[PDB]
Amino acid sequence: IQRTPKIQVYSRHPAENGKSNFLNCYVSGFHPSDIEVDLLKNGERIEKVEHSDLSFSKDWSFYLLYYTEFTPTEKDEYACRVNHVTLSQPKIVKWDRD
Amino acid sequence: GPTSFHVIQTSSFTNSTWAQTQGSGWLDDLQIHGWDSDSGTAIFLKPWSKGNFSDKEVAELEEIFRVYIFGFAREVQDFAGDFQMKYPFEIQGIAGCELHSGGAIVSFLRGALGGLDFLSVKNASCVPSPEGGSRAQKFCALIIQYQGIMETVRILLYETCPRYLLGVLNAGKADLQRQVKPEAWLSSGPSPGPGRLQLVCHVSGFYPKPVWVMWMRGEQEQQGTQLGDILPNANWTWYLRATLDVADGEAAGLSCRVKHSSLEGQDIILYWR
Ligand SMILES: *[C@@H]1O[C@H](CO)[C@@H](O[C@@H]2O[C@H](CO)[C@@H](O[C@@H]3O[C@H](CO)[C@@H](O)[C@H](O[C@H]4O[C@H](CO)[C@@H](O)[C@H](O)[C@@H]4O)[C@@H]3O)[C@H](O)[C@H]2NC(C)=O)[C@H](O)[C@H]1NC(C)=O
Ligand SMILES: *[C@@H]1O[C@H](CO)[C@@H](O[C@@H]2O[C@H](CO)[C@@H](O[C@@H]3O[C@H](CO)[C@@H](O)[C@H](O)[C@@H]3O)[C@H](O)[C@H]2NC(C)=O)[C@H](O)[C@H]1NC(C)=O
Ligand SMILES: *[C@@H]1O[C@H](CO)[C@@H](O)[C@H](O)[C@H]1NC(C)=O
Ligand SMILES: [Cl-]
Ligand code: NA
Ligand code: NA
Ligand code: NA
Repeated sequence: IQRTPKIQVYSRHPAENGKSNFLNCYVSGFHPSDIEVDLLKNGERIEKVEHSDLSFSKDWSFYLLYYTEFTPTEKDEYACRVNHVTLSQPKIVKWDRD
Repeated sequence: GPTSFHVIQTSSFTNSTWAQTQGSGWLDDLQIHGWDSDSGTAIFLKPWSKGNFSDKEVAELEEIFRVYIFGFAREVQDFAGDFQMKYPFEIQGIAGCELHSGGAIVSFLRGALGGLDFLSVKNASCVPSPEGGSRAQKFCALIIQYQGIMETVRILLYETCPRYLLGVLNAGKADLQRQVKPEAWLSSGPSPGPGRLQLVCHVSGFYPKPVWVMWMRGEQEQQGTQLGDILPNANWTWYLRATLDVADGEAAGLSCRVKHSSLEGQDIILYWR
């Protein structure tokens, strides 16, 4: 019995180009615990990305928060890439702007 | 939920040669202890993470956990065969105590095997979970014989934990008892269909956790509001999105209203405009 990860991307503050910000990728509901998560700037892994120690929920499924400081640009696209045993191929979830 | 302190463990048993454990301690959702596996020492993430406990008691608790983690993997490797465990498998544990309305502090301990209920503690005895099967009943009838393990668990659950919880609740009141105002902003999502639109209200930075967000036509609660999950930021604040599937023109004079305990009765109201 495995549980595939739910993957939600969001910014701490509303997107203002030139203003510093924080991009978050919350991953949850997965079992077992081994997982690979990256943030992408125009398809490229971001280097210094913090993340939380492993935790899990009432139902024993695991969750992690990955985040990084950044400053969005009109040209820049951002996403979150997650690999997990239940994923036959890496899953990407983009950060939506208006 | 009720206020709670607890430590957790995740243990991965890959082959009989290899195992790995991760541990941490938590006030509800807020982590206050890490564990350096590679050096068998605790990590205190807040200045008040020791509670009102002395450096003597903290060092004692640290040594019990270090010995337990060291010992737990070895004892599982040892008993794997007699339990007929096939590698790889994994185990999780949570133990702690929670303060309940009415003053009574209730202690708990729960273990899982492969993400499935395996055992829990009640009346200071081992209680096999129906989902744990033959192995769970075998485990509880076995562990009950090791009275030193049972003694230490009994003391930590019922003596140490209630004291430590009150101690730490008070010790960290400056961080635990504060009001942080959210910012909120509107945006347009991916349209559900044609002519249709998805109105999006973001609410970010609030503390504590409870919050209320609804899409409003004046004083009318739009019952179609879909509430996302509350999601964490790094600085002990939260994030929440409320969306509404609406036809264009139907999104005329719609507002997003945010009630939160930090706003002093002044709800944030964002008109679609
Ligand atoms: C860390 O903090 C915890 C939590 O506060 C602390 O444990 C608590 O200590 C207080 C004393 O500081 C205890 O209060 C006493 O409890 C007894 C029986 O439970 C009562 O009978 C007492 O009432 C009399 O004494 C008071 C004077 O302190 C008078 O004001 C009162 O009117 C009565 O005459 C007294 O309230 C409390 O019960 C414990 N609670 C628990 C769950 O342990 C702990 O000692 C601190 N330090 C450490 C190292 O843990
Ligand atoms: C028992 O299980 C352990 C853990 O699964 C096995 O150790 C693993 O052995 C492989 C052998 O190559 C290691 O793979 C390498 O990992 C690095 C990353 O660290 C990667 O960049 C390489 O390309 C390569 O894939 C792996 O690291 C190692 N795991 C650990 C945790 O050390 C071990 O072989 C098993 N032994 C038996 C007898 O079953
Ligand atoms: C807990 O409940 C059991 C019920 O069978 C009782 O026999 C026991 O005395 C209680 N207290 C303990 C185990 O400390
Ligand atoms: Cl959300
Ligand atoms: Na840490
Ligand atoms: Na030690
Ligand atoms: Na953040």
